[PDB]
Formats: sequence, structure tokens, C-alpha cells
Amino acid sequence: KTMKVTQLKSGAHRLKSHKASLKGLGLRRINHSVVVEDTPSTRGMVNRVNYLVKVE
Amino acid sequence: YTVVLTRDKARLIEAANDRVVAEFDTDNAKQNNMEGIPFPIDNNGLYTTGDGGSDRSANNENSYLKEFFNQVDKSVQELWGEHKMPLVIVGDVRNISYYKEVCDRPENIIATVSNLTELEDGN
Amino acid sequence: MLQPKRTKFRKMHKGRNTGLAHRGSTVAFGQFGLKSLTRGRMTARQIEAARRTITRKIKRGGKIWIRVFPDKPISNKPLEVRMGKGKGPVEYWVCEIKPGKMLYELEGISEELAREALTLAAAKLPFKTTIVKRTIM
Amino acid sequence: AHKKAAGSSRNGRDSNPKMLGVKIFGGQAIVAGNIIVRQRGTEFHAGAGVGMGRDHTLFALNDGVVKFATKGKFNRRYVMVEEA
Amino acid sequence: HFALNAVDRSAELQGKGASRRLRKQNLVPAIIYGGNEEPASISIKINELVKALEFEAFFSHILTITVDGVEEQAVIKALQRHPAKGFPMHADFQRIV
RNA sequence: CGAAAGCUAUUUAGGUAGCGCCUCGGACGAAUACCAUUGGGGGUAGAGCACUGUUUCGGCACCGAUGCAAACUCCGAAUACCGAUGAGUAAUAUCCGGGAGACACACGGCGGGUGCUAACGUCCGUCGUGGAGAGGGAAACAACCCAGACCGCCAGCUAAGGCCCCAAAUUCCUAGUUAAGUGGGAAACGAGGUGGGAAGGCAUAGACAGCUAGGAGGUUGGCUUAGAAGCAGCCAUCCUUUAAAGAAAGCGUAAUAGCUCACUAGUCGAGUCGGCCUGCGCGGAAGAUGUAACGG
RNA sequence: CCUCCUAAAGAGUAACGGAGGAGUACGAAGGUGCGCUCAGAACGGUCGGAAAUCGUUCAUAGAGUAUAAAGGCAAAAGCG
RNA sequence: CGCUCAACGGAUAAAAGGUACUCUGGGGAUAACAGGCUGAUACCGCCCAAGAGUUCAUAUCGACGGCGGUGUUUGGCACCUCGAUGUCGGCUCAUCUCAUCCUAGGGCUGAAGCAGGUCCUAAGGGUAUGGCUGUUCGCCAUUUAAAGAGGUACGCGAGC
RNA sequence: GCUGACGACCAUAGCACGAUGGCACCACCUGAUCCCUUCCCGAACUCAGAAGUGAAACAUCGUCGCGCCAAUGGUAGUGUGGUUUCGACCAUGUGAGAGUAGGUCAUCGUCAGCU
Repeated sequence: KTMKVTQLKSGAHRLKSHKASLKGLGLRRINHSVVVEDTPSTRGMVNRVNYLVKVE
Repeated sequence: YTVVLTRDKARLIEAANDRVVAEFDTDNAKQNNMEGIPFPIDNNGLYTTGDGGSDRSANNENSYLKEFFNQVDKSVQELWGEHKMPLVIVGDVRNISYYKEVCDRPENIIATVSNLTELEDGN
Repeated sequence: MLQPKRTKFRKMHKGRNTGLAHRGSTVAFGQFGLKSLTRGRMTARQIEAARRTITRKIKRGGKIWIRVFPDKPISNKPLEVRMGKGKGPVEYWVCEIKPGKMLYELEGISEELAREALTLAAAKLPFKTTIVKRTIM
Repeated sequence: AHKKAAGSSRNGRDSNPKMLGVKIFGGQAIVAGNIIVRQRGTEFHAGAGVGMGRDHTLFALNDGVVKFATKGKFNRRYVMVEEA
Repeated sequence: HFALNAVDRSAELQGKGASRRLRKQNLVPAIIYGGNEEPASISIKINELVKALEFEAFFSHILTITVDGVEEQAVIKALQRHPAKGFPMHADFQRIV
């Protein structure tokens, strides 16, 4: 199964590992929405940056 | 009390009539909890040694000496706040007057003697 | 003027005062306590003034406990000395007070003349305080 | 300089770092000769597969995986190399 | 005087954040343990608990907790207060056999 | 494409050099990063007195209560760091070589030393921004907040921040608080501001206040003191007639005297009294060219 | 140059920050084999005591470790 | 094997000072003035009330302690200025603050009156001349209703 | 069923108190010729032995007096994001130490011997 993740806030001034969680999710800019498999490993990346992304 | 002032130092002598009770040295053991400078207070100000600011051209000698006598008065008042009794100010006329316009309780002063000799080394 | 008789070391790092008094927040020996609601440093001079003003008001018919002991040396730099060139000398001693700590306990006296002495002491202290009873839990 | 309290208590010396500590942790592959712990005294003791230097350095005597344990009646910390 | 009313404290009301929320709703967390059975998490209204703590035999007598249903005969074992404010923060009751 | 103001050394300290960081070329190809699960060691935050010290009280150095510590630890996280396994995402990591620049950094956070838990202070660690970064907000304002400018558009949605007028957008809706222009500087402390909360005391056997009458005898309690009479201070605080009245809560006297109060009865008729907790207010609150401490 | 702390539980990490050491010693104080266990406290005992040596009973180290501190040390690394 | 080459990555085998007679290249990377930040200290105010005051804490004063305000002393920092921001004092000419020296209105008083003391309101005007010393100040003489405390680059040298 | 040896483990295994054990085993025990011991000493070590005793020790069993172990709940701290009056607070994840209830007089393995 997959899920939709959208970037809502800038990733530009965040921690290095938070920028890397955005990169590992595949999110590149504000309002960008990607489809990614809904696994615990991708859910952990969403949880690392959950303040700046939202899951539809 | 007898507060002795010079431009380089202050002494404090406790007295009863003709005799000196104590002279307030480091061995007095009433200066132990002093927060101000204890007696004898040497004037080790910045202008007396040379580090400072505002070298001689500023003509701040009077202001520096006024503040030194203000700190001397602080020490005298600290020692008086436990054993209140009047003070006699001894020293040059200029020093006595600089002290007078700086003293915290100027109405406690009973006398000012300006013709006492050998104020630094004297008995 | 309380002070440790002798210390392991002369000088101390500033440290931080954080957190509540989970220890020493109970009236342990007396029947009536004055406890601090704020934090800060309690100078040995403040402790001595407060003890004097409680002792005078209770007049040798009651017992006092001082729960604070000043064991932290505080260094000071004299006037007209630049920054650096070594840590200043110790000038006075404080106790670290957290919100909640009992400072004074009284026992063996009426509630009214204990509250008066405790209010008198609070007036000399750098803390917001409250008067507390001894409960059992 | 009033109160003259500028008292010189001169102590500004310190030694160079020694870089002690655990070099290889538990479950890591290790080859013989690899230093595991640098230490003063036996904060860790040498169990099977690890040797002890004149400096109390612990090193792998043979290949395998590093294992940490608390063993013995002194409840000592032990480092072993398991053949795995 | 020796009777108090409680409400079951669920597993979603447990922990630091949920405890702070529970005290913001004017409830005191408490635990009943001992006796024979497993510990039970309960909540007591703070005003009721303060009034009960006012009485001095409360700390030495057999108390009865009624958790909206089941009954528990207990003894107050521990009481956690705020270090500065002084109000009760937690209560520990032990079942009597 | 894109730094650095670091480490090490230096007759070095504003110079230089190796390393770190930038660029270009080649080699290599996931060896890299993020996350999930998982294997480790630790002595920090917290905590605590088991050691080293330090602290208080009681009993009799030891016992029992009770505190504290960078150079104390019977304990002890979160993180971080070192490994493993596994997905997906990704302009990865590493090595060899050509060319550098840089080795004055600054602020805002966080953890500290120093200082005064002073400094737009200083010294480290660690993050972000500036440096080398425009745009929007914070009146104005490198370093704060939001956000990273390839160029053009008289299109749309939003962020921080905003929506009465300057000035784009609510004189929007609901429930309440404030009366201080508080909002739109400032503490201990003071006060009968006002709103809310959890409880109490008293009351038609008449509460609270007011008003009328009493408020007494032993007795000037004893001691002290020059005095010492309810009322300087110290030790008691007892009895009697009672409806009630203190060996007195104030004023007053040199001490007395005197005037009150507590308290009781009468009058009056319905609620009232005092503490605690929370919200928002008040006083405390004085400076120099001009209001001048909401930008107006 | 060494030890502790600052140093933020891996390493490292500055200050004219807080405290202390070194510029040696040893042919045994090195190697090995074998053997041993300390400080204290109390009781008894000639001179002899607070404390000498002797005996007993407790004693995981409250000792020692050439030397500062830290870490360690019973298989003692301590003592023959 | 020979270095306290100890300034310990060790410049030479071999080495001190003066300069107000000075000079060059630079720095506001770094001091002295003045500004700025801070406010320990200082000054001013407030809180408590042991006490002093014949009695009597609070007329007046306020021990031990606590809390602010100012920028105002002595300092701390090194942000501005070193391709130059002239120091102290006087003279001249000022301008503002109020923490008020006089004059004005008040409360309290240990206010009989006269004089005061303390505090509140109040900044409209006013607020000396000499001796000494470069002084600012200070002492002193003689006055005055009074002879204020301060800020203004410790106001003012392209005005002296 | 018990004893001994060697281990695992290293207090829930320890300490203390009491009880049981001598046919095997173990320990004391006897003697010091011999081997070997003592800076003196057959104490320890060593040898040669069984007249005696389970006294000591040791082993086993019992108990909660100490020790040790130890929840649940709460509190403290804390990573990330936000806010702040700088104390803290909120969202989320994590989560002690102390203390309390409670638990504990261990649990196993190889080999030999007597029954």
C-alpha cells in the first residue's frame, strides 16, 4: 500500500537529518506531493518531519 | 571614632577620652564581615598607580579623591552601624571638606581637626 | 554568619538553579514553616538577619530550625579590575533556594506569635514566601 | 583596584588528550590485532579471544565478533571475541 | 469522612502528558494496589481529596473508594504534593485484606 | 559551481605552511545519506548520600531524622556516537590528480566556564541566520520570524504577519474579562478594585453593623522598678457575682485618673463574616532639544 | 610534559578558568617459580605509655602500590 | 655519546638598553577624550522595624536585612572615530530637567508665638562679591529672600 | 537419598540464628622414622597412618532479623516542533532516581563413590 505526502513548510532551514528525511521521502519543494509506500520505514521519515509535511 | 584622612590613605581609631581603644587594623576582629574596604584603607586607585583612563590632562584628581573619600566613608559607616558613636574627622582642610560633602551621615560628625601632624605614620 | 568550617575546594563554578525543591519542602522538625515560592540565592547575611528577627519575636520560649546552610562560595571582582587574570576571591556564602524549600521552622509557641515571627523574617529575605503547617502526608 | 583582591593563584596547566575509550563495540566484526579498548587499569578485563597490553590495552587475539559481558564474582566487565 | 469517590483512569489518561491534562481537568491521579489483586488506576476530584486530607483520621483509618461501581477498602499509603503550591498531585492507596 | 574566518605549527599571533572546507578532471559505483528494527559501551540531565567532604536537630564518635557538592557517586536517562539487517527515496560516499581561496568572523538559540546567570562582554561546545542572500513581516532594524530572486506577465493560492483610517483585507460571529488608555516599560511590598472557584463560621432559639444599658468584686495578681495599679518588662492568667466582662485588645498617666474595646442584655429585622485559590486591573512609577514608553 | 575538572554519558574541545605533579628512581624496585595478605578496633600481657614488640577476636582493603592524581589491582598489579 | 637548544618544531656558534631630538609604513584589528552597551559600584527612592527619641518604632532618625529607579560617581567592555571627533579651568553666550535653594500653596509635628523640622504640590521668575590656588572643587571673609542639584561632546577654542 | 571434584551463574546465590549428618565421603585427629617443611615453631606445608569425634569446620534443612532484588502509578529530566514572563508551558516521542506494594534462605551441568 501507498500514501500521499505533501510538503507544507520550507525545508530550507531545518536540521540536516530533517532535510535528509525530506529527501528520502522524495519531497523537493513546498506543496510538492509524492506517492510513497506506507511502510514503517517511510512512516518514520514522515514522523521525523511531521511538523512540515502532511499525509493525505 | 577618629577618621584620619590623607590623599593616600585612611585610618580609623576608636577612642575614649584621652586614650585609644582600638586602631582598626587587620587584627581588630571587628572588620571580619566588612563588605567595604577594611582599615587602613590605602588609596590604590587607578590614577595613583597609572593603569586607569583619562590621564593627567583630564584633571580628574579631585573627582577621584572625592570618590576615594566616599569609599572611606562607606567603610566608616559600615563599622559605625554596629557600634554607633560620633566621629571626629582629622586631616587636611581640603580632605575634611571633600569628606564632608560625601559623608552618608554628616550630622554624626562632632568635630573636624585640620592641624594634626604626621597623619600617615603617626601614633 | 554561617559558613562551612572548611571546604574541599576554595572556589566554585557558577552552576544553575533549576527545578523545584522536592527535598526540603516539608516541615520536618518544627510545627510551623516559612517556605519559599521563588528561587534564588540566600546569603548568609540574610540568614543571620532573619534568624535574629525570629529569635527576638519568639523570646526564648520556642525552638527554631534553620533549614538552609550557605555552603556555596561566591567570588567577586573588586572595582577597577579588568576582565580575566584569574577568578576573583571569595567574598560571601550563599545557599541555593528552589521554589518549595523550607527555610525556617518554629515549634513550641502559639500559632499567632509564630506567624508574626515568620512574617518578620520574610520581610528580610529575597524571596516570595508562604507560611506552611506540618501535615503528615 | 580597591580591595586589592586581584590575588594570583596560578594554575593554568593541563595535559594533552590520551584518546582512551572503547574503540570497537559489541557485535562488530574484528580481526586479530585490532585494539578494542584503550584504558587506564582494567576497566574492562580480557575474556576469551582478547589479550591485554602493558598499557592495559585490549586487543583481539583472533578474528570474529566483539562481545561485552559482566561475568565472575567481582561483577567485572569483560570483553571477548566470539568466533562468529 | 472515610469514603471517597473515584473514576477509572484509562490507559490513555496515563503518562506525563495525559497526567498533566488530567490535573488541568481538576482530577488527581491515584493508584490502588496491594491486597490480593492487580493495581487499579483511578482519578479523584481534587476538591474532594483536599477536603478528605483536611481530616486527620483519614491518614490512619480504613478508607472506602467507590469507583463508579466496584468498591475497594484501602489505606492511603502515599501522597504526592506540589513542592511549592502544596496541592495534592498523586495518591497511593493499599487494599486492606 | 561555490567556501573559510577552524585544527596543528610557527621570533607565531592582522604573515605563512600541512590538514579541513571550494572548484575542475579522471577512477570507482552504492561502499553514502535518511528511516524502521536491532547489537553495544558510557557516567552527563535528573537524582542520591553508599564513598570523599560539608549541614542542621534530637538521643547517647555512633544511632535516628534532615539538607548540599565542578575536581563526591550506591544510581542514572533522553539524545549523541560505533555496528548490523532491511525497504524506498536521492545530482551519494570514496580515491588519484590540476587550480584555489581561507586560517579578524558576528548575532540569535541551547549547554557551560569567566563576569555581576552585567554588557551589542569574553572563552569553548552545538544549531540556525548573516557573512556570501534579495523578497514579505518585526514602524525604521546584517544576525529575529516566514521564505531561498533564471527572465517576462495589469493571472491565481497561500506563509509569517495581518484585516477602523493612514494602508491591502472583518467597524466579522459567539462567550466572557478590563475601566486602568491597563492594553501601549519597571520590583519588593501595600490596598475594602473587580470577576470566578473550592470550602468554612454565624443566623427568625434574631446573625453582621449601628444605637441604648452594663463592662464588675478579690485586686494596685505576684515580681520588678524611681513608678509598674488591665495596658515598660518578666512569671501566672485564678476565683467570685453573673446575662456578661480579659489578671485586658487599644488610647491615655510619672504612676494614678480617664476614654474605649472584647463580652452580655435591649432595639432592629435577613442574610451576613472571615481566610484560601485563580483571572484581569490599582498604587509603588523622578531627567534632562519636543508630545516622545501603541509608528501615527 | 603528566593527572583531575571545565568537557554538554564515544573521541576531541578554549580562557591571564579551578586544583595538583614532572625534567626522576631501580641490576632489583626487572624475569620466573613458589609462598603470603593489609589498615584499624577491642581484650590479655615485664619495663611499655595514646601508640613499639607478643597473643586472641572481628576486619574486601576503611591498607599498600618508589613518586602527583585518576583509573586499577585477590589469578592480587600489594608483601616475602 | 655531547643541548634548562626550558621561548622546550629547537632563526646564529656568537647579542643589552635609550629616544621628550626623533622618523617611516600601518590600525579605531588596539589604548588615552568624548559617544554607545552595562550598571557591579555610586547617587536617589521604597519595604521591614531592632532601636534612639524622658514616655513613645514610625515628630524626627532608622541597626540587621530586602526591593527598585536614575545614568549620576568609580568602573567593566572595545561597537564608532587613528587618510586627526583639540585636553582641564576661566570668559562670553546659553538651553533643558526636577531629585526645589528662595519666593507660592499644603498635611504632620516632640506645631504656644517667633522660628523651624519632615513630607506633599509646584520649574513662573530669581538664585552674590571677594582672598588663596591653573583649578573645577574646597577653605575662608562679607553679604543675600536664596547663594539649588544636575543634563547639554564632564554645553560652548572654525566665539575668546 | 547423600557425599566429593570441576564448572555455569555471581546475593532472589549473601549474612545471621537454630536443627540434622559419620555406614561411604569429608573434616578434624595420631606420630614426626622417612620425603618435604619453619627467617623460630609438624601452626601452615609434607609424609606415614587409623585409637577417637562430628566439638570446630563443612554439607543439608528451616526462617524474613539484616542484606539483596523489586513493581504499578506518579514525579524529575529529555529528542523534535511550537510558545514563553526565561521559571517554564503545550504537541509528540521517551522516561528515571528515590520511595511504596511485593519477592528471596537460589537455580542448573559433567564425572565419580555409598545407599
